[PDB]
Amino acid sequence: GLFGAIAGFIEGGWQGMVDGWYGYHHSNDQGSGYAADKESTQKAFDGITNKVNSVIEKMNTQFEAVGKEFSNLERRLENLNKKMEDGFLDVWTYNAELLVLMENEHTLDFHDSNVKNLYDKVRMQLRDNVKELGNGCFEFYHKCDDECMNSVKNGTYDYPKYEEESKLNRNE
Amino acid sequence: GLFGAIAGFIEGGWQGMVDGWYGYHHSNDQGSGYAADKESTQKAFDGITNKVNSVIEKMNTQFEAVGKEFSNLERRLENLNKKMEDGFLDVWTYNAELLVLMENEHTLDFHDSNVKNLYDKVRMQLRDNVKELGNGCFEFYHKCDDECMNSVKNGTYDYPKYEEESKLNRNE
Amino acid sequence: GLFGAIAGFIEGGWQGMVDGWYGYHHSNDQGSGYAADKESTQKAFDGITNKVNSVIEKMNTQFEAVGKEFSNLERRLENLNKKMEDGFLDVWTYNAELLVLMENEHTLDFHDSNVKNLYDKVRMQLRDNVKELGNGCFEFYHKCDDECMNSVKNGTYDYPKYEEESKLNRNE
Amino acid sequence: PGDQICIGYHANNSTEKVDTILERNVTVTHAKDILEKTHNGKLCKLNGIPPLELGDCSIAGWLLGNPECDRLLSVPEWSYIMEKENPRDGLCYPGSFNDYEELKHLLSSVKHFEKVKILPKDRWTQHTTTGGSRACAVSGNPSFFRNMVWLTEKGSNYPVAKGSYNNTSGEQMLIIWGVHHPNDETEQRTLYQNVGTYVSVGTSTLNKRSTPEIATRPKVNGQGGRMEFSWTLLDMWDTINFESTGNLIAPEYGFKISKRGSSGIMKTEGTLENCETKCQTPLGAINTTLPFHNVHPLTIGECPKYVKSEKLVLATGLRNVPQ
Amino acid sequence: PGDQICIGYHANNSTEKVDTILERNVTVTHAKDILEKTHNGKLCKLNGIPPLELGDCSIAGWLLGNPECDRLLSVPEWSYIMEKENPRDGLCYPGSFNDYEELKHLLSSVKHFEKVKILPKDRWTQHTTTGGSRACAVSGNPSFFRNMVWLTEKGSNYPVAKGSYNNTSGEQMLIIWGVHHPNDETEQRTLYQNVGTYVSVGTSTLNKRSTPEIATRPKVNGQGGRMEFSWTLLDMWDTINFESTGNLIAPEYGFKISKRGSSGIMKTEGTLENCETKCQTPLGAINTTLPFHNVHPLTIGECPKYVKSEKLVLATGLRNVPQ
Amino acid sequence: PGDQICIGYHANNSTEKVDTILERNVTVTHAKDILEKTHNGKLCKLNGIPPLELGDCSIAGWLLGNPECDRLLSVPEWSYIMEKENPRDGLCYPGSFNDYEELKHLLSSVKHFEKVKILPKDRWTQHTTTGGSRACAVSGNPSFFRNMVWLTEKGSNYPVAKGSYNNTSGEQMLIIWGVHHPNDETEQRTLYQNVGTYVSVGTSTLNKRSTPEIATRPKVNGQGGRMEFSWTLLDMWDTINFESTGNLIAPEYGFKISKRGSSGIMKTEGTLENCETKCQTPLGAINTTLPFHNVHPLTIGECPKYVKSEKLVLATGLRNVPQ
Ligand SMILES: *[C@@H]1O[C@H](CO)[C@@H](O[C@@H]2O[C@H](CO)[C@@H](O)[C@H](O)[C@H]2NC(C)=O)[C@H](O)[C@H]1NC(C)=O
Ligand SMILES: *[C@@H]1O[C@H](CO)[C@@H](O[C@@H]2O[C@H](CO)[C@@H](O)[C@H](O)[C@H]2NC(C)=O)[C@H](O)[C@H]1NC(C)=O
Ligand SMILES: *[C@@H]1O[C@H](CO)[C@@H](O[C@@H]2O[C@H](CO)[C@@H](O)[C@H](O)[C@H]2NC(C)=O)[C@H](O)[C@H]1NC(C)=O
Ligand SMILES: *[C@@H]1O[C@H](CO)[C@@H](O)[C@H](O)[C@H]1NC(C)=O
Ligand SMILES: *[C@@H]1O[C@H](CO)[C@@H](O)[C@H](O)[C@H]1NC(C)=O
Ligand SMILES: *[C@@H]1O[C@H](CO)[C@@H](O)[C@H](O)[C@H]1NC(C)=O
Ligand SMILES: *[C@@H]1O[C@H](CO)[C@@H](O)[C@H](O)[C@H]1NC(C)=O
Ligand SMILES: *[C@@H]1O[C@H](CO)[C@@H](O)[C@H](O)[C@H]1NC(C)=O
Ligand SMILES: *[C@@H]1O[C@H](CO)[C@@H](O)[C@H](O)[C@H]1NC(C)=O
Repeated sequence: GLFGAIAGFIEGGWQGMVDGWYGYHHSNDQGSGYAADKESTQKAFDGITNKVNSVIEKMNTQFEAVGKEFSNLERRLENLNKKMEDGFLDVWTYNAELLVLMENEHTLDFHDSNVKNLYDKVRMQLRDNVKELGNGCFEFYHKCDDECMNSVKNGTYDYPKYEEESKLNRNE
Repeated sequence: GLFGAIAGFIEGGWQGMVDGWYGYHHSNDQGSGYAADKESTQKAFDGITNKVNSVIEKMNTQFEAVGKEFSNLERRLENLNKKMEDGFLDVWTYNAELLVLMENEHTLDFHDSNVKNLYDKVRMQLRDNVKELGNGCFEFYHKCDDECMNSVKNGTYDYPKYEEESKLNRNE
Repeated sequence: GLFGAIAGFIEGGWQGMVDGWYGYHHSNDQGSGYAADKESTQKAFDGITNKVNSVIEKMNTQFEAVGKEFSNLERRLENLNKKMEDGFLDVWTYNAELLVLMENEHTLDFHDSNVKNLYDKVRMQLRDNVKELGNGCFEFYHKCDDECMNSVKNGTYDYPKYEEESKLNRNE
Repeated sequence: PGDQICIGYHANNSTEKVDTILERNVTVTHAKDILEKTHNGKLCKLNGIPPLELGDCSIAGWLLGNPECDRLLSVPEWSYIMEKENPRDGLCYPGSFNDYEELKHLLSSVKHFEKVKILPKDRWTQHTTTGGSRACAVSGNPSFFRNMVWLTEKGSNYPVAKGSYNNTSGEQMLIIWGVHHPNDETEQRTLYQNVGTYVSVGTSTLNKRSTPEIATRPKVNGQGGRMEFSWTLLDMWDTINFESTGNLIAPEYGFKISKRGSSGIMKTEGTLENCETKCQTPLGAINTTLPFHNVHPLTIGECPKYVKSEKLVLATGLRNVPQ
Repeated sequence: PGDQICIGYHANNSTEKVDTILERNVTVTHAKDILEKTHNGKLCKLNGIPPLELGDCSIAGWLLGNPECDRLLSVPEWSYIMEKENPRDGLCYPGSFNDYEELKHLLSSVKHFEKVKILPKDRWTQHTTTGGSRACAVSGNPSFFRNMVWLTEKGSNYPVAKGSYNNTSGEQMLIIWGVHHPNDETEQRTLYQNVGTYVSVGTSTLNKRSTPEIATRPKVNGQGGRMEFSWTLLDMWDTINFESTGNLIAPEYGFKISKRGSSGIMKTEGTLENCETKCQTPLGAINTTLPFHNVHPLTIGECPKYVKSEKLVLATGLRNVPQ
Repeated sequence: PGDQICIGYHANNSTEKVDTILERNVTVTHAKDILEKTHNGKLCKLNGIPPLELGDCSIAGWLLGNPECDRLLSVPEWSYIMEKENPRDGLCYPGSFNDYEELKHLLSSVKHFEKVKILPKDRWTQHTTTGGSRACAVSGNPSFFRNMVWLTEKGSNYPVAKGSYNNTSGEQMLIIWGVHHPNDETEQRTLYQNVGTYVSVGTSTLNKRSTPEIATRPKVNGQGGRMEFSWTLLDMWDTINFESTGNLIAPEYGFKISKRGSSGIMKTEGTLENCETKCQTPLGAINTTLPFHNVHPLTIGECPKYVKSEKLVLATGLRNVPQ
């Protein structure tokens, strides 16, 4: 994928994450579990919804075939009519089939970007308070309880709060 | 955005940067201020200019309606003519409206990429001589005067020159 | 480029790498040399091949001009025929020329992404066992012989194996 | 080993495939098929309004009043017209219908007629009006098109035949007339007495004349002779004038366009069923919310847009990646 | 806390909106509207060349020389032709104009005529040429189409009428002629003396004959009779030959095509104003550098390309993000 | 300084250029030109089947049997027809050909005829059949179209001329006939004896009559008279009937459509060469695996798709970046 996250450095998807497209699996003393990222899933949902309305609405004034008849002395006109209606049919077939191929490519890359962006958001917040394992996971240099995990997930992780504790653990 | 910089890890735009699309705000002992990145702004300007000429030039041989008339015994031919001219009108409307939606998407992502690329360029040059704060800013581990700032901005920052001083400050 | 690797942080291409699109130049005690990355080159090759078949196959039912004749009392019909055939000709010219411009843009960015993804793959595997020089190169903090280089290249570099040796060298 | 947080993405048991530019046959978590491919196989009412089912009749057989088409003598408003590829019952007395396709085209914007007796038969007091043909036989006897009048000699006389109608109906009115081209002179004399005759039709805009043509032709339905029919749409307040020394097939009626709108003729061998629809095709009716369909290009009603495609599926979810 | 460098991007007070695929109504720092939506509401000269303003005349009224159209007897070169939807002054003597639309189509490539006296009236020494009609009355007196000659009986005689013209003008030449179809035999005899007449026209490629049609028709402009006009484009060095025993409406003139080029007929009720333009539409003139417009599909001159869109705005700047 | 691994990409000596959206004239390592721009400059056999080369003949000259076109009296199956823009040898006796373009259109689906003697000349026992014209002179003597029969007076008599043919050939059959329009009455009397004649043609669906037209016309090939030709496609098992008191130009032959298929008429002044092709254009033959071409829009055979483009090159490799 263009952004290198899906089927990339994050090797596989999570069957156990049922309530969204992107999210978290945490692991600490209290236990473990999956949780969807609400903000990024909804933003992706709004975009994709808009895309599927936009593709649909652009082909609302497509060419429509009208049934006409022609006599045996009107073969050139009949052929002209046939060429014209078939001509537009091929134009709109091409249009519909290409828009879909192109938008499918972009949709898959959009999702890939959203995962990568979510990873970078979490990474740029944790800094050197964690180890980056390279598989989409971060290992904490300080104990991160359930309320600490939720600050990571909702984007309010307090780096200065854990700086000194992490620094000590990482050094010794 | 696809590249995660604009309205992303760099949360907001700068009203105070008036002479370009992308650039710098520095802060040191001598003072502070905004400056556009000249190279990246011009490269974006050349691309966008080319895009707006390219979209315009591709619809130079669009279909043009010719005024014809038909008698009351030529209703099938009149309808054929009407269907044909309306048919091409809808094709070119679709073409013009879709090209614009698609190219607008790409333009916004292109700008996003250019910001991200500029950030990474600066980052990959400063290395561990700075702290990455996560908001688009780097905090120096050594004093960086006005002439030092300009070496960062024009891409000739001297990492080996500051290595030892930074190393000491970062450790103690 | 959109992904910032080609003509980007990796400043130039390698004339000396002849057997693929992307790859490695290593340098150690045993010597030096170029090697293509087989997996990423083949995946890019499959994609590009599919793209060139897809563009070709979408214009298989293009409009075809049929030679008709018209009398001097059939000028409106002749003009209608001319407008129709010329109309479709311009539609397919536009279609062919735009698809190519758009797909060329994407192809170049796809290659750029593939290089960047390959760089990040290697980076996320070596971690702090290496120095990131900023030019597409990694400098090892431990001796990396020919068999060590090949583990990097085929994606089975053993970080825990070199952790302690690297850690010591990086510190002193 | 310490505490961990991991970033990841959804996977499910989906087998949905999509194509992209770089890669075909891609499994995705969620997908939206945008192509309707199915129909009910039935001809239906369109918004509660039944089509006009011609049966074995052609448009010409209907409007002329071919006696095999009597069920169609008075018809209610329709949503579309069903006609067979090769209807048996058209011109029972053989001949032609000038600008027939143009007439059929007119019908695609017409949803109802009121048949108006514009030239009552009883008013032809100087000519015989009872004439028919074994070509249009009914119950083993010579008959004729119901909407038409065959003017012939009376008392070995055919005086100049003149009829006139002012369109005061309130709408444009379809009117049809014909000229008889006999097989031989014995046919000419015994029917019309006069030789070297003509048929003349005139409105404010139409001026049309025919001289009949006596010629030996292959028998069609037993007849060497031919009837050539023409038509016009007479404007409101315009007058049509007929004039003939022989060979005129006069209308008794006119078809006032009583309802206008988007309609059409559908070519089909099938029959109307007790079903309702918003979109009808020659293969059957479509009931879908999908934007595209591939059923048939020729549709009537509020229809999806037609494409030739076998498949149109948009990825909505992400790539579905094995656990 | 140490010294800092920050990477960022432009924001301004822009309220410009664009649409994209994933998101509509996006504010951007800079944008380029590529759709022209305005016109001056005026009919104008096109590159300094005025249109031909027909006024209340039709193309037919002009070329025949309907006496109500006398201002058009000699006209200079034009850039386009303005005609009303339903001009009052066309065929003042009622009838028809064969291949009239084809004639109008020819005009879209013609920018000037030279009217040439090809068959001087004075040369019809054996026929009367002064005949007119109250249908074409001028100052309460019978008159006639200025470009045409009504040949009638002289001394109770109508000998064979023959006229011939060799196109030596240097260009193709439009020529028009007509046949009179009278209301009755009294009209036939008093005008032409002969009965069972014909009109014959022949060039190297055209061979056209009419026999006149006497029929009772509704009065149009007071006349039951009709004049059926035809036309041809006579090639350089080709000869046209006229021949008639009665009912011929002869041209006195031919219209040599003196200038060719991209032109057209614009349907409008409006009038020419003292303004100049490079692109004219029926709603008014366009003056723009923009590539697209949505004013009207039917334009003349160097025009932008027409689309149905209400809006076409290209993002040029970036997303405009609140401080 | 320690051991190093570097990530990089291919560069070569390529000078291949492509255009993109953001940037034109981009050098890439590898590229695929998808536009065929070359042809062999020759007219060729199409799949081993030669075209029909009309030479100086028109389609009409061929089918009528203009004596200058005798090499075409019996022709084998063709792949396409080559005709010159302005062939010299068409209607040697001057006139016209009704629905000529429609006939030419029919030919684009026909690949072979069998010429069938449907109305042997010897069977016109009551009329002279030897008549010709200096307009169709052969070796300084009056001759005539080979496929046609000029019926004239015999023993100062022209009795009613009747001929009939039942299409039992197994296929649709092209049949042509004509009517002679003389210059003067002396021509009418000396050829046909009768005055006020007609030509009548009838099948089950066609009913066509002409009365000949005597008129002074400019001489074409020395003749003031004209022959007006018409045609029909007679259905299998249908009968054509001819009937005339004078002026009939009868066919002796019919052209049974013996082979159907995708074909066409190519306008060219060139001549067939000993070469083979799968795709032919008026400029020459194309031999390519490329999907598009810009040679000529009018092609015959298995052809690439035509576009107006000067260039269509797809990037396949990456940007080619200086060492
Ligand atoms: C045919 O009938 C009409 C209606 O009675 C006649 O009378 C007028 O025709 C005009 C035509 O536009 C109508 O709008 C009016 O309803 C009528 N006016 C008046 C004052 O009565 C018409 O003249 C008749 N035609 C002929 C030839 O007699
Ligand atoms: C009509 O006028 C022309 C011009 O005077 C006649 O003469 C020749 O016609 C050819 C036709 O292509 C012209 O190109 C030449 O200018 C003329 N040639 C010579 C030698 O004078 C033409 O013959 C006339 N037509 C008739 C029937 O008399
Ligand atoms: C013309 O010839 C045919 C063939 O001999 C005649 O006979 C029948 O015509 C039908 C028409 O559809 C053919 O299918 C058959 O081959 C024939 N049937 C039989 C039983 O012989 C046809 O009648 C002839 N036409 C005329 C007017 O005589
Ligand atoms: C984020 O999560 C924490 C931890 O559960 C919660 O207490 C807090 O209210 C949240 N803050 C925001 C800004 O949403
Ligand atoms: C870059 O900036 C420095 C600092 O102002 C200046 O002295 C130098 O000339 C510049 N060098 C280049 C390569 O542009
Ligand atoms: C990768 O490379 C190493 C070093 O040459 C080799 O021994 C090994 O077989 C390879 N392993 C895989 C998984 O391909
Ligand atoms: C697509 O891929 C599936 C497995 O994902 C494979 O079984 C199948 O052959 C492919 N389907 C088609 C119709 O090409
Ligand atoms: C677009 O967004 C603006 C605010 O940015 C909002 O006020 C407005 O309702 C929207 N405009 C339209 C026409 O949809
Ligand atoms: C394209 O660029 C080349 C150098 O890469 C330059 O020499 C040339 O002028 C350009 N070619 C064209 C035809 O624009």
